[PDB]
Amino acid sequence: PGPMQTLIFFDMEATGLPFSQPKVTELCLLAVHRCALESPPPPTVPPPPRVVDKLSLCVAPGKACSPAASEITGLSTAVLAAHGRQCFDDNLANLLLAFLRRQPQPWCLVAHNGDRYDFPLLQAELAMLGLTSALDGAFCVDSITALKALERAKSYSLGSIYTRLYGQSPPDSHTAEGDVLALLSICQWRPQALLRWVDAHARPFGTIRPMYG
Amino acid sequence: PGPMQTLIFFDMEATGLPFSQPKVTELCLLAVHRCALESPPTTVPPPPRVVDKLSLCVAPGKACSPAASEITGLSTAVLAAHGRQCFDDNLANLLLAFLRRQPQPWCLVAHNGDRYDFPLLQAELAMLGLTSALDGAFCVDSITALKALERASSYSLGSIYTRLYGQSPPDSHTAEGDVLALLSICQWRPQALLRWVDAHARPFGTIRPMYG
DNA sequence: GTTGGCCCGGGCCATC
DNA sequence: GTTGGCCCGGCCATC
Repeated sequence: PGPMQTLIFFDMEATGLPFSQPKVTELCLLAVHRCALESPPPPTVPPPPRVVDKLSLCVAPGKACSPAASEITGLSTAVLAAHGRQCFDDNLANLLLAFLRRQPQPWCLVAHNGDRYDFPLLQAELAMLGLTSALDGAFCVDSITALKALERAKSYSLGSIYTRLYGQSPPDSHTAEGDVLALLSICQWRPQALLRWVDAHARPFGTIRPMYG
Repeated sequence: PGPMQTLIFFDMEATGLPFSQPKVTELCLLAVHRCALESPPTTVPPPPRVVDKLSLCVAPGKACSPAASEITGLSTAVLAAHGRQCFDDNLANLLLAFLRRQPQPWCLVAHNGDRYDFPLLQAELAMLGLTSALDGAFCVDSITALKALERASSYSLGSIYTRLYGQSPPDSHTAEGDVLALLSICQWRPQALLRWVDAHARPFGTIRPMYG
């Protein structure tokens, strides 16, 4: 496995915490080519690359959001149904894959605390559709682990890292797209160091076990 | 047809003006359920909380004209540096699957769409042999719409935006920036726009391709 | 850097 | 509203 050709920054919102077997309510993928981070007065926050692919979607979960999640995310099952949202079905999996197929391979998903939430949860959704092997060619990285390594070479939530790095809070927190753009900014802090950490720790996604599947 | 259930605001960037047989370099679709326009929430309007957004860069067959690169900040060598792929079958299936997530009838909204975004998109699909893919959708030129809304009450995207809101829109001359600025404008009188679009939603299949 | 509809033959303008 | 893991018995971190 060589250098990752595309970094796909990734975040989801869901009906609750892992023990509740949550269902996806919102997702965002932002695919960035390696050269945007290998060869990017100066601003405090790095400007996102001009050439990006972005996909943001709301998802009808099969059940009610927990009250705490509705409060944090601004999404509820009833409102999603009012906007006619469809559930996490086969067409959505085909959509995700068609988006990824626009990106040079190898792919590396990047998600904040991904190993405990975003990655198992996506794998659960795909597993329930029998598409457990649809992302087997992909790689993934947890940006909390990466940022710990980069910083040491204290809270590590997305908000705390952003503010510690950039001295201000990111806009539109606790949305899938807002948290993805914030994550992009954090990873653009020392982009070279991050690319070398990703290349050395890119984990096959097929080894991510479903959260509840 | 009845009430359009989904307005998909739409902009593309490309290599040049219509005379040069331009090729798409960037596109953005932003689908908004009509209920986000009929009963909005409680000075630019905030976008709806619930939206679907697709934004992509495309490798064109040819070079970008010098002015188009200046305006858009895209060039054909740079798109190749980012390993962008051409307008192909997969991309056509991408757009169709994204539209499948939206309730029908669909209506595309595009600024000066009757003369650029719509025929350019139709031409790309026609070179792929896919000239009937998006024909179940409707389309509406927001210049025609906004002219009538101010009539009963320059028409470039920037001039409209500054007239209603007073400041310049951010990220102008990108596909997403243009779409987001278009959304904000269409949220000025969302009630009257919905009635307008419903009264003048035109089948996408009545649009002839820009070339080929 | 254009030119095909829109305003009101022809000049203006809007997409990139 | 917190489980399950980590930074080095406490206390986060994704919703």
